[PDB]
Amino acid sequence: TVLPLYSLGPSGQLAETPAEVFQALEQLGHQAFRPGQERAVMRILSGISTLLVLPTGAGKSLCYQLPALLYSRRSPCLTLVVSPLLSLMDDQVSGLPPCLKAACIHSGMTRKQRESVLQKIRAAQVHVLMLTPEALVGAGGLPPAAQLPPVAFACIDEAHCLSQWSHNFRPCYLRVCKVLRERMGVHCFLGLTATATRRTASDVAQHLAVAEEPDAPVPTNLHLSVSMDRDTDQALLTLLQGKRFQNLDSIIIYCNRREDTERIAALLRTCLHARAPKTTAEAYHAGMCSRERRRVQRAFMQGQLRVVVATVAFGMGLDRPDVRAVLHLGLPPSFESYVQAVGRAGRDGQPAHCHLFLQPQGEDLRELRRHVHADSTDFLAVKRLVQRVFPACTCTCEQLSHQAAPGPRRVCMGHERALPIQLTVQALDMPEEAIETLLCYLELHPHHWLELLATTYTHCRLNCPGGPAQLQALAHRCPPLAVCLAQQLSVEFDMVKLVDSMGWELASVRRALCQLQWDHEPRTGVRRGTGVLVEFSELAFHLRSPGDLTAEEKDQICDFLYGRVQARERQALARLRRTFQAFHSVAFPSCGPCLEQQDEERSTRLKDLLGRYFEEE
Ligand SMILES: [Zn+2]
Repeated sequence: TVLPLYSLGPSGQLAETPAEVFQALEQLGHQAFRPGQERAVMRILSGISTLLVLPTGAGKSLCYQLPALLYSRRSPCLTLVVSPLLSLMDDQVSGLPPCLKAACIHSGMTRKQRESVLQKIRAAQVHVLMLTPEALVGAGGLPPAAQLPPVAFACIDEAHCLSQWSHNFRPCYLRVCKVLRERMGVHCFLGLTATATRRTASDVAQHLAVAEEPDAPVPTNLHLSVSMDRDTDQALLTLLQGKRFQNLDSIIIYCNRREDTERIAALLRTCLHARAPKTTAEAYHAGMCSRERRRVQRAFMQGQLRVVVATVAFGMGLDRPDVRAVLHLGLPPSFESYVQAVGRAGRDGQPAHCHLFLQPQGEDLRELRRHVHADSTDFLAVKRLVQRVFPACTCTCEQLSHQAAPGPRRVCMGHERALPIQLTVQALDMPEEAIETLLCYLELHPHHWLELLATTYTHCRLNCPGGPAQLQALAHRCPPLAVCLAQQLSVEFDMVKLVDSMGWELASVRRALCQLQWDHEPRTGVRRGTGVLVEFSELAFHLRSPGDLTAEEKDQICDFLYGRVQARERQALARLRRTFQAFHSVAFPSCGPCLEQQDEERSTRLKDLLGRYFEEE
C-alpha cells in the first residue's frame, strides 16, 4: 500500500505547491503549468481523485508523468495509465526517467510479453505501466496485487467512456474501475478527457468519486466553413488551390474509410506535383504497419510532409503546434469528435482554417444512421440472453448427477456459470461488446443480482497417451477428475459446472487439473511426467446469478435491458440529427464563396452553437 506523498494542511485545504513539483515540471520538459494542471497534480500527490477536462490534447501526458515521477522517487511503486489500443499501438515512449512499459492486446508475445514486463516490474525497471482496458479485464489480465509493487494511483485516459451520455461509451471502462478498486488497491484516480459536455463530465466525476467543480470554447483564431459540393474530390482540389488554403503547409484531412485516405493522398500527390522540396500528402490509417505510421507522423512533426490524410478513428495521437488547417470529408458523427479534430489546428494563436464537406445527397448521414440501427440489439436476443444467464436451478425443484433423489428444498445461494463468448455470439447474433454491455447493465442495477466475476477459459481437455486406463489411474491426485470419471457411464468438460457442483473455486479446480502432468514414482518420490496434455479453451464470461427467478421476474429483466437498448439508440439518433442540423444551418452549396475568406458571421455562428452545446447540463 502506497501512502499519499503530500498531506493536507489544517481544515483540509490543499498544501501549497512545493518547490519539488516545479523542479520535476522543468525536468520533464514543460516550462509552465497549463491552466488547471497545478491544482490537479497537487490533488493526486495528496491521494485525492480528480477529473481534469482539457480543451486540447496538449498537456494530458504531464498530468500523470509528474506525480508518477515524484511517487517513484520516494518509494518503489507503480502507476497505471489506462488508454485505448490506438494510443499504445505504435510503441510510444515518453520521458526516460519514468521507465514506462506497455502491455496490450497487440503485444503478440502472450505471457512472454506480459511476464517480461512483469519480470521488468520485479526488477524495479518499470514505474509507469500503460494498459489498454481490454488487457486489464481480459483473459490474461494482471497478476495479483500482492506480486506487484504498490500502486500510487491510476490514470484513466479518455475518461468520458465511463458515461452513458458521452459519444463513445464503452462498458469495459466500468469493469476497469471495478477491478482497479477490488482486485488492486487503487482508490485514487486521475480522469483525463479532452471532449465532454457538462452533463458527461459531471457523470464521470460520480464514477471516480470526485467533487464536482467547473473545468472548452473553440478558439477565436479558428475560422470554420461548411459546403455541400457536387463532387467532393474535385472540390477538395479547388479549395486547396484557393487563396485561403494555397499557402498553408500543415493540413489534416479526415476521411470515413481508410481505403479513402490512400485514394485522397495519392490524388493530392499527383495533382499537386511540382521552398521547393517536401512531400505533398501521405495516408495514415490503422491498416498500415507500425513503422510506416511512425515515419508519416515524424515527417508531419518536422514540417517535411504538408498533408496527412487520416481516418477519424486513428486520428492524430500526435500533438503539433502551428497546424494550419483541418478538413472533414463527410459529416462528423458528433460534436465531440469534431471539436477534438479541429482543436488540433491553431495551437499557436495564428489563424487556422477548417472546412467540412457535407455529402450533397445526404448519404453520409444515412450511413451513420444505418450503423446505429445495426448496432441495436433485437429484443429476441435480449430474451435469449436472459434465459442463458438465469437458468433454473434444482434448489427449489435425478437432475443433479450426485443426487439419487431430489432432497429437501433450499434457498438458492447463487450459482457460478460460464457463458461461452464465441458460442453465444454465433447463437444470438450479437457482438461480444453488446453481451458485455447488457451484463454490465445488470450488475449496476441494485434489485437485479448479477456478478461478472471475470473473463477466462472455462473448458478443459485432457488427452492421454495411455488412453482410458492411464486417465483413471490419476483420479487419486485430482478430485475434480474423480467426479468426472464417475459421471461418464481424450476427455473434455466444463470446469465451472464442476465449481458449482462440488463447491470449489475456479482457480483450485484449474490447479488440480494441470497437476495431472506429474506422477509420483512408487519408489521414493521423484516426481515424473505423466505425459497427459492439459489445454484450456472456450473463453467465457464467469457469472454468478440466482437460479430461482420466476418467469415473471425474467420478463421484467428483459423490459429493463431492452429499455436501455432503445434509450441508447434514441440518444445516438438524437445526437446525429442535432449534429447535422448545426453544420447544415451554416452550409454553402459549394466552397466557392469561402475560397478567399471565410464568412465571419457564419463561422462565429457555428462556434457559438458548439459552445452552447458543451456549456449545457
Ligand atoms: Zn440454486
